[PDB]
Amino acid sequence: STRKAVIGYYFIPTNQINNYTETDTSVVPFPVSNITPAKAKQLTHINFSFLDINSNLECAWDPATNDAKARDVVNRLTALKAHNPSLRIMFSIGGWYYSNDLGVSHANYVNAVKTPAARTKFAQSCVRIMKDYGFDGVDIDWEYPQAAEVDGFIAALQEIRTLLNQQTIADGRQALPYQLTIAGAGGAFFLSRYYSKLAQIVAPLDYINLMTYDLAGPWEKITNHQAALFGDAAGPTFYNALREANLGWSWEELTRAFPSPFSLTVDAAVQQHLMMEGVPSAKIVMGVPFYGRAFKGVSGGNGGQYSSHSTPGEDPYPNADYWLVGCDECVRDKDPRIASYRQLEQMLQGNYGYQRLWNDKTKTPYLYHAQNGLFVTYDDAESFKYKAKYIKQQQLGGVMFWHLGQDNRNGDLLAALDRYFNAADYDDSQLDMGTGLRYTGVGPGNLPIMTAPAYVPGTTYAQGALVSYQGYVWQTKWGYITSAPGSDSAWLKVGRLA
Ligand SMILES: C#CCO[C@@H]1[C@@H](C)[C@H](OC(=O)NCCCCNC(=N)NC(=O)NC)[C@@H](C)C(=O)O[C@H](CC)[C@@](C)(O)[C@@H]2OC(C)(C)O[C@H]([C@@H]2C)[C@H](C)C[C@@]1(C)O
Ligand SMILES: C#CCO[C@@H]1[C@@H](C)[C@H](OC(=O)NCCCCNC(=N)NC(=O)NC)[C@@H](C)C(=O)O[C@H](CC)[C@@](C)(O)[C@@H]2OC(C)(C)O[C@H]([C@@H]2C)[C@H](C)C[C@@]1(C)O
Repeated sequence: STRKAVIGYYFIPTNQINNYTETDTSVVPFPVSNITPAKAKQLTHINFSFLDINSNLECAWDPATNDAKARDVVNRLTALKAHNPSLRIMFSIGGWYYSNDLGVSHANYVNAVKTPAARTKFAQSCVRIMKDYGFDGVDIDWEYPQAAEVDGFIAALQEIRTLLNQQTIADGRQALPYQLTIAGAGGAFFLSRYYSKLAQIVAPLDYINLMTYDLAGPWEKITNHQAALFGDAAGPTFYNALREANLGWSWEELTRAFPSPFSLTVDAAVQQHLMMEGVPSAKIVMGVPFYGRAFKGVSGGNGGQYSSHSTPGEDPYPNADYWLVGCDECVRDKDPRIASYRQLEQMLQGNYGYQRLWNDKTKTPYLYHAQNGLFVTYDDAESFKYKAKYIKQQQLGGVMFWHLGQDNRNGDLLAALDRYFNAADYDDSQLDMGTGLRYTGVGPGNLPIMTAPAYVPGTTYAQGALVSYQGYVWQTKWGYITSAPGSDSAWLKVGRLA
């Protein structure tokens, strides 16, 4: 009955704000008017990226942003609401540049959540900003708080929530309540910084936006798909860092939740969230990329997949060699490692040597240039079907993507998602998800339905025996056990009843 969310990030730089225009694709490639009325129906939210946090621990614009020009750009967005019953113009604070451990503004994020006084100051400053420009909510895309600074981050979220609720009340917005989201890590290494406190992080949120992409890059030893749905046994595996999180669980409970090594996939990140108690599927949103990640130096043999590579990982890109054959955006934006789906469809469609291939295990596409040893991992309307099925099957809240300004001018990626959830003509029940590797981890938040003979006191239970008791199914870790299930360390809760 309820609609899957469709959360589209929207980026525009400070300099394109201050020289903003609707008619010069040289000064502004993707201006607001680019977003049709029919497109504005297709999105539930639009995250206007990015604001930041200045030395005073307040939410702010880039010091050299011009207010009037900044203001005009937002009303144009908020205007879109006329076309859509449900649209929210969120604003997003953070991004990688501002908030990474060695980003420009990093310390501000640390100090803004460090104390009650600061959290008060900062949270007020978020809402103050939200109303003062017409925004329908707040997104916090801090990549990422670390253990000591997670508690404060939590508190910050709680504070903002309360202030959003006060404002929802004040403006009589029960029809469309001011919302709070974050962009969350989509991979175990980064997710392990706050994993143990995930239920508290999610509680004050309408959604957690899983950045289930950028899971491969130049930093890796080996080329890999950046947003594989399921795992390919030919591909690389990784250490499950979540088995070392401060959870206080037993060896069995850890082993059962965190297989290691494992495949770094979308399914993996989602199940990892589901495994925690108090994290409802409905709040979990699957990110997907509207860009492609490009590698060079790939030895052939297997489509450029899982190969050693010569892609620099420095920031910024350290030279003037734009090797990504026939990507103008890469020249103008000065980085060949990232390309929009717009620019990718060109590259392929053109006369270029690129070969679009398909991995039937990961259900993702990838471009292979055999002449120049190039490999590109990305998503398209074809992979989006399998990701759309998963969202349904697993009963997630919907989809997020980065970003809208990297879809084409028609907007067929956006339209393809909207189709897979909504459009009544569309169907995907026969769609084969394949024999890709699933994350099989089980935790206390995603216990499978099971049955077993009822436990009987006085009975001696061997290693492995299963019984039913007080609503749950239990399993003996060793034998022979006579204690009541749950009363000592010999029992493992493996499933639930009825
Ligand atoms: C998203 C992102 C990463 O940040 C970019 C910037 C870092 C770009 O990175 C990029 O697009 N990488 C894609 C992978 C995504 C992994 N994180 C992620 N998906 N997060 C997420 O979904 N959050 C919701 C790069 C191409 C770039 O343009 O960087 C130039 C230098 C080449 C900057 C550093 O000068 C850059 O210039 C512009 C283009 C004007 O953008 C600003 C920034 C100052 C901006 C502050 C950062 C910015 C949005 O582009
Ligand atoms: C390569 C390399 C060495 O560089 C490292 C840094 C580059 C790490 O090095 C590395 O590749 N290690 C072997 C990888 C196997 C596991 N696989 C894996 N972790 N995959 C994964 O997380 N997918 C999303 C990389 C995994 C990393 O975490 O890079 C992130 C972006 C994904 C950075 C670029 O944001 C990174 O973030 C932190 C962790 C804060 O550190 C800095 C840097 C800003 C730092 C400059 C980079 C630095 C030292 O960790």
